[PDB]
Amino acid sequence: TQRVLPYSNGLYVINKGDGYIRTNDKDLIGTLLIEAGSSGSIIQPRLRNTTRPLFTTSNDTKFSQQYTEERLKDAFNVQLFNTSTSLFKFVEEAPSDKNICIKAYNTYEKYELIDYQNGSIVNKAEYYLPSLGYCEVTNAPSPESEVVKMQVAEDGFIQNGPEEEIVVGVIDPSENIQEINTAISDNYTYNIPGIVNNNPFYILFTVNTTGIYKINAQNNLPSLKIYEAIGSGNRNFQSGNLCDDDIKAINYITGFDSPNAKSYLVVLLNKDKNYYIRVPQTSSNIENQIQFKREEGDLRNLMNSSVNIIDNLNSTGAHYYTRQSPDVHDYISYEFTIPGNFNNKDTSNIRLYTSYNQGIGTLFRVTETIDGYNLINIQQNLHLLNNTNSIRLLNGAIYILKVEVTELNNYNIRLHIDITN
Amino acid sequence: TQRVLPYSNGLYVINKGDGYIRTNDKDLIGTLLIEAGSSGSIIQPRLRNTTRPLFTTSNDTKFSQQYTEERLKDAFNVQLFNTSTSLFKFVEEAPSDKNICIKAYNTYEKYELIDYQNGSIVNKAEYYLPSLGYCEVTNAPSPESEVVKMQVAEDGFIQNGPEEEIVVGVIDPSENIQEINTAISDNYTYNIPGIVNNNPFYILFTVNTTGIYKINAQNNLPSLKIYEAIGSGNRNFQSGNLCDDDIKAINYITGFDSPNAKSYLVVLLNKDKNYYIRVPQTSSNIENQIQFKREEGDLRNLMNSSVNIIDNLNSTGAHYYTRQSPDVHDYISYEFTIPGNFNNKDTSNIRLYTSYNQGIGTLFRVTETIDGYNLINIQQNLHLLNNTNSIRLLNGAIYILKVEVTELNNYNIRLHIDITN
Amino acid sequence: TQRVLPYSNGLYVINKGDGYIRTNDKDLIGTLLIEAGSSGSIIQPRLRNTTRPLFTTSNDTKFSQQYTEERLKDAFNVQLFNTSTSLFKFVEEAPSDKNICIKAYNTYEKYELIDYQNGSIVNKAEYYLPSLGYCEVTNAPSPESEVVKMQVAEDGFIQNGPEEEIVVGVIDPSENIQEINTAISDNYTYNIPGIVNNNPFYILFTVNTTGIYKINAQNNLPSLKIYEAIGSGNRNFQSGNLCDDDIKAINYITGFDSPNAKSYLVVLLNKDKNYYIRVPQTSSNIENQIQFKREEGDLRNLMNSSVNIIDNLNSTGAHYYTRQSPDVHDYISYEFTIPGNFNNKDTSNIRLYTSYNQGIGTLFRVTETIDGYNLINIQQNLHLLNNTNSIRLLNGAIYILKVEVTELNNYNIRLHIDITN
Amino acid sequence: SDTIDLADGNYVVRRGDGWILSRQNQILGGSVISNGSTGIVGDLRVNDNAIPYYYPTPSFNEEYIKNNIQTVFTNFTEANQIPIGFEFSKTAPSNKNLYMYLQYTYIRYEIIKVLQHEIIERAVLYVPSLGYVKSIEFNPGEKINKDFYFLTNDKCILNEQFLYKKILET
Amino acid sequence: SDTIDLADGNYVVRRGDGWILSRQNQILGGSVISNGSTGIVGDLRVNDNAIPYYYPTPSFNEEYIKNNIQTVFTNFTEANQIPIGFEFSKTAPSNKNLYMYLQYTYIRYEIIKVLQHEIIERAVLYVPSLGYVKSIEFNPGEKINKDFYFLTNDKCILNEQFLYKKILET
Amino acid sequence: SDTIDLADGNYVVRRGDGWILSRQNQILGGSVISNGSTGIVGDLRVNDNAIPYYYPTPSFNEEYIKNNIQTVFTNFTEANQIPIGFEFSKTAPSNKNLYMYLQYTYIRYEIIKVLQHEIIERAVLYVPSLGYVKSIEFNPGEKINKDFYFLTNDKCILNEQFLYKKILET
Ligand SMILES: [Cl-]
Ligand SMILES: [Cl-]
Ligand SMILES: [Cl-]
Repeated sequence: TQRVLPYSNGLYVINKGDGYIRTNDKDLIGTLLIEAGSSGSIIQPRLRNTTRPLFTTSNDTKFSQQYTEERLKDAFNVQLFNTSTSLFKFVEEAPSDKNICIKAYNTYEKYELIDYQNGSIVNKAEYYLPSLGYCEVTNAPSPESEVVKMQVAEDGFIQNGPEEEIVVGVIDPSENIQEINTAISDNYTYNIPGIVNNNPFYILFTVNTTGIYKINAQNNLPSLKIYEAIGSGNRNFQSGNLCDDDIKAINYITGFDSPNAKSYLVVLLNKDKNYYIRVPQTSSNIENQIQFKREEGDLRNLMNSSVNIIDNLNSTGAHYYTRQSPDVHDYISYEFTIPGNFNNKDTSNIRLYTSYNQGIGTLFRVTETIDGYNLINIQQNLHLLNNTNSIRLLNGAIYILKVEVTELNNYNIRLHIDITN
Repeated sequence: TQRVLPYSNGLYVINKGDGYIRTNDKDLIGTLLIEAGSSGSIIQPRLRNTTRPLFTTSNDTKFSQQYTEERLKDAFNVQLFNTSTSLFKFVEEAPSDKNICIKAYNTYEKYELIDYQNGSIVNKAEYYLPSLGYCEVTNAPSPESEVVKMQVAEDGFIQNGPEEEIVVGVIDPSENIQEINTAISDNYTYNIPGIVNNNPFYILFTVNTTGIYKINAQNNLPSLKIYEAIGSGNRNFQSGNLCDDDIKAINYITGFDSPNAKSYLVVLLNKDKNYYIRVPQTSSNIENQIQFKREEGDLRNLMNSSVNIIDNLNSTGAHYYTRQSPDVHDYISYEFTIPGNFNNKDTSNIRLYTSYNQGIGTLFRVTETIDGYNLINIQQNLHLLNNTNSIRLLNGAIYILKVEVTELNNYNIRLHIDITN
Repeated sequence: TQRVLPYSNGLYVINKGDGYIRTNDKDLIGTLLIEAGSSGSIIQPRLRNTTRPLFTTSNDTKFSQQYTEERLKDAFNVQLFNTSTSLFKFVEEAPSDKNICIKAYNTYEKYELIDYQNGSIVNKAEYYLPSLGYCEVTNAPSPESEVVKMQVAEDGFIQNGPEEEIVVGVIDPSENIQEINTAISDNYTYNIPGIVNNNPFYILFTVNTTGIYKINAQNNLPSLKIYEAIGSGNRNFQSGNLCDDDIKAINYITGFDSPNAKSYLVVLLNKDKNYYIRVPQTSSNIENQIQFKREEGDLRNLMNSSVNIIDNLNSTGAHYYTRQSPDVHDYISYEFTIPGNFNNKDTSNIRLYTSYNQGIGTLFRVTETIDGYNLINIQQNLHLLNNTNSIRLLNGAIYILKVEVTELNNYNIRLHIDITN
Repeated sequence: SDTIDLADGNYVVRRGDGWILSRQNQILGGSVISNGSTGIVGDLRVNDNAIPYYYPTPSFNEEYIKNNIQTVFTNFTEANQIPIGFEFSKTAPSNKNLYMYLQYTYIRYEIIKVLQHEIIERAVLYVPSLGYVKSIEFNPGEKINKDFYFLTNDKCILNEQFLYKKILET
Repeated sequence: SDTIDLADGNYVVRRGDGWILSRQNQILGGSVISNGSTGIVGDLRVNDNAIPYYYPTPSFNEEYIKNNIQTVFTNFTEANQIPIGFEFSKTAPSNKNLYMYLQYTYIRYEIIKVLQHEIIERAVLYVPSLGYVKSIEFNPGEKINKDFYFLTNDKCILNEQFLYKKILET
Repeated sequence: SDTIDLADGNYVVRRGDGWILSRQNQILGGSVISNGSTGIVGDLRVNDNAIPYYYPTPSFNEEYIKNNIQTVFTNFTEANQIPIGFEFSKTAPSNKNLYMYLQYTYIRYEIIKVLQHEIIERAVLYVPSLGYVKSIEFNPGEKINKDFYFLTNDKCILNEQFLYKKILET
């Protein structure tokens, strides 16, 4: 009954909430018995600034305490781990009727750092950052009830703060960040530099005018991924240039981890924002370029998604294509050519379906003119999961299927293209 | 019109209450004139920890300041004399009608240390421990009344806190504390060790089972005293053993200071408590033993008291016996033999009375069987003070008179045993 | 439309009020947005004692910062300029209805130091002493109105505290203070010592009995001025002696700055007060004495004023005499002799008037007896401003005109004495 | 008695917060407030008022007590280096006098040895926690109960607890 | 857009107090209070929480930003050496739980270059000011809006301002 | 006058708490609070604001004054080494402005010489005590009485006292 985590490969820092305390009163500050009419206070006055974070990791040699702290700083800008100047204090006035007890606890805000790779967690660490306390008030204990003995709880934490799950991607620090210093207009070609050979790397860029862009490597290999720098563009600014604010907190937009899959990105980019492209490890010594192109015509209909180029569709029968599934409400697209000679008459029956995830598809006929690519919407509201409906398409013609995921049942999405005639 | 202090010889620390201030504004912190509607506060924030105790003594060379402090620590566990981390602060909101004044004073908690010996104080010291203040509020002074001149008061103190007299006996530190490491069951014989020759010393012991015990030295000489260690047995514990918590605060139970008086102790001892026997200075070089015996029979009726053995009753006429009087509701007992041959017929008229203190007596006939001592109650509710009633008792027979003091008019109690025939 | 400042030549420190802040938020501490029901506080806890006074001067080489500070200490006893142990804190509880903002500012108390000489300011400095803050509360800002751009204000201050102008004269520190150590009774002659030759200097003295005194130099030259030491005589005291408390804060009473004008002072002096006479720079090497005389007769009618001796009135026609004008409700007097031989019959018409200031005059006939000077009131309620009324007075006779200023229109007062016959 | 439904062996036991100690009750002093005023007393737990009270036994010495308590329950050596404050406020009613006094509270821990459903040995540790004020309105010359001022035996002002973990051998 | 009715040249601009920064909102921690109690959180602006955030440009480096801001507006280098405190109080209603968390606020300053009624370059300085608390009452298991916890873009919790002075050449 | 029904000789006299000194009234500064807010000002008596003001005479020099005052009355040299705080709170009414200012108060002591029912010599000592705030609600441009701001002669804000002890010869 595990949630499918449709996260792109990478590092994530997750704020799992505030108000955590350990079991068996390890974080109890103490209890005040306050008599009726009176008041009492428990105070953390920071006469000393020292705090005590707690840390556990699955991998001391990558996710050390230092590294994790650097990640929490990348994600949320946390800078004080060992210290605090933030005071907290709890005050309780007992009612006129009855006596009152207040128990105060130290608390932690829990951060989880994960390395997520191909559908599972491969490195994990938990950093509990000292927080600003928990105060429970209760009626005065009566005599004596009686004392009933109790075994200690297992070691662990109990959350007393509100539910919270804030997921923030972070730049992998082992990878270089290259910059495109000029803001991108209608067209740009980025040559891949030998200073970052073979290793995956990031490209930081920004755009002159808000618009939809197509982005790809030569011959659409390798596949690329694109992220937005969270909170970028709110600050310094220079017309037609990139302003780098060293933001390492990233929101995944679209793109595949499998580098041998041909694809291109179609994405809406804001001029008041910075973006990172990640180019993966390529096992080839040939020169490559990243191409950027502003789209003014029908290709805009494909935002935001990666478009997989399907190449091996040259016989009749069954064909399937497996990719990481987008999350709910996100898109994946497929561009394919119906086998056979294009003679504008010869036709084939085509069945399009998924195996496990539900998705809404729209099918486009593609024709390239001298004015660019044209997309004719020929089929709307296709429900893909175990679809039995079929449609006759032209031999040798080119189609794009755009899929919106609506039910995420499997980490992968498997598109079937079954062709008969 | 002096109170009789029926204290056993020894040292006592007395808490005489809190809220003491010196005369002539020596401890005035200051006054705030607070206008109507407004509030004011006077604060002792312990930015410095220094405090100023006051001390006077009758005897610098025994009751020095150091010694007295050691006594206050023995009695009440006071450990900070020169310093304090305890904050105090007074707040006053003036009513909407009128202006208001608050005057704040430093205060002291007054401790008296006494050495009490044979019915009077022979050494005395007063230790005034810095306390947590006194705040008086008054209406605003009017113009101008007029100023009337006043001579200064004599030097001294005024108490502004509530009435208090808590008396706590303390172990004399010039005397050795020997220990009986095994808990006492039905019988035990403690040999008096040469490491503590001639000097008075204490014996710390505890008991296995709650019960009434008879305790005495060889031939009931010397007389002994017994104390309870206040708050003992609440903590560490080992089955069948003594656990010494170094408690020097002692509650006198019973026993005489006059060491040439033959006596034995009959006392209820709790298993969850520690006790101290004091054996006095003995002017004899002979070996002695303290004997402990659990009482299961009639001797239990004598708890808690010392039983004086009366030896010199061998003629008719008047006889008197002077001892320190127990306090109100406490007991003293006397075991005596009617002069003459026991022939079970020859009898004598006996008059029993006290001179100054009122006491209720009960008279027991004593017979020793092979099953122990038997006590037959032959006379109840004897009112001893100037008693004129007389009773016929058997010549040569043995009797125990148990006396409960009900009116304490004299430091001593004088029992008369007048015998005619 | 300038106020006439009728100040005597000298130095003055003026407290111009509290609650000053600079323009353009230079002294903004910050703003708290407090949600409804909740409270917020801004606190200056003096964890560091440092403060930042602001200072401007017209003359760095006389009115340096050090000198000015010494003056503020002379005037108001300010002693801490760079530091403060005085805490301030602002608290606001937002109502149940709406959110609330509090803005807190640092403030200054503004002091102006002036050197005032012959009717204008010749040196000026402004010392802004760090104060205890300003807190404005406002309703929560709504979205978004809209932001309207604004140019910055000129540099300067805005006062947020209440109106205040407290003017305090101070002793000029470049001048010696000589003392008359014996308290003055009916008569005293002070010889002017060579240790203070030629330079102006002060004489500090006090009086045995409250009374009206005439004070003058030999032949009424030079003219003198007298001041009261503010707050003198409230403290230490020795019968018949001066007690000097080093008070440099002075209240001008009367006397002229023009040293070649013949005059004498008639002044009410209190025995519980100290006074300073200033004797000016004299350009003569001859020996001089200050004379003090208790007045018991009619000369008392001239308090408090300087009496100008008019000497050059020996022909008929127009005559005028210019002096610094007293302030409103203060007095100036003139003693003059009608030209001609006194033969008790020959008479002259006399017109007395001022040019610009309104004043009420009373005219006295003066006769010297062997019992002293006698003053006969011969004219009351003279309105001097452009007076056209005239009176016949005796040739060779002596008169004193006492003038109370009631309308101050000019820094100078010009008395005209027009004589016809 | 000292009978307990547990197997044989040694145990750490947390007996709860809120314990106050005999004899010690007034040694910090108290305040007298009058006629509508408010008195506030507090303290600051650091260093040399946070030193704990050990009561060891032949089986259970001090280090054994410290190490077993700090493993299972709160590490008081680390915690008590960091100052924590606490305060109490009392308000005197009009035309009356109020006396209020302060004492420390402690967590009580125990190491017990159990043999045949019986506690045959017990070591105790008191770790300073926070504090507790008692107050009384009084008249001049009014006699006050000794019990208000002076505690004969340790007690818990809250409900006692018995939270246990069995200790396993080296 | 970035269009402004000003002449050509460079300007210092004070954009007002009350700015909070993206991502950073919960890094100081928060308090949970319950059932009638009052929670108070605060901080102390000195030294190393008063270090400002610079965002320079090719024309406007850090020293240019500091020197022009401190001339016209508040000298934050002098001011922030002297500790200033601030606190907020929240009271939990009966039988409810309240979570409150703290973040710093900043004055936002800008140096802008204007050419032909257009801002073509902008440098930014955030100077720490005071702080700001947000609170919410919550039930066990209740889902909370992400927005309550996490800020995507810098914003002003007060009204924004635009107070400008033209900078004149060396 | 200076007439007193006492025998001949020298006397220490305590003249009471609550004295304020001329000219000095506003030198600590004041606060302006507005529209429902509360202003709190205070100070801390230690070291160099607790240095007393001596006014000796030919008979009674400073050491004579100090030694006779400290013998009979409070030893201010010992007392004033230990910091004592005091605070005052004022609340501004709605839509009004309030100004509040602080000054120190002093105990006034005197050494007097009496001859034939007459004080012929008097030395004075002012020892810093606590403080005192005055407040006023004001409108913009409203003229304020000079007396509110500035004190011409020392006075006592409480009732004056005259508590005396005769000094006996060395
Ligand atoms: Cl699927
Ligand atoms: Cl008797
Ligand atoms: Cl005129």
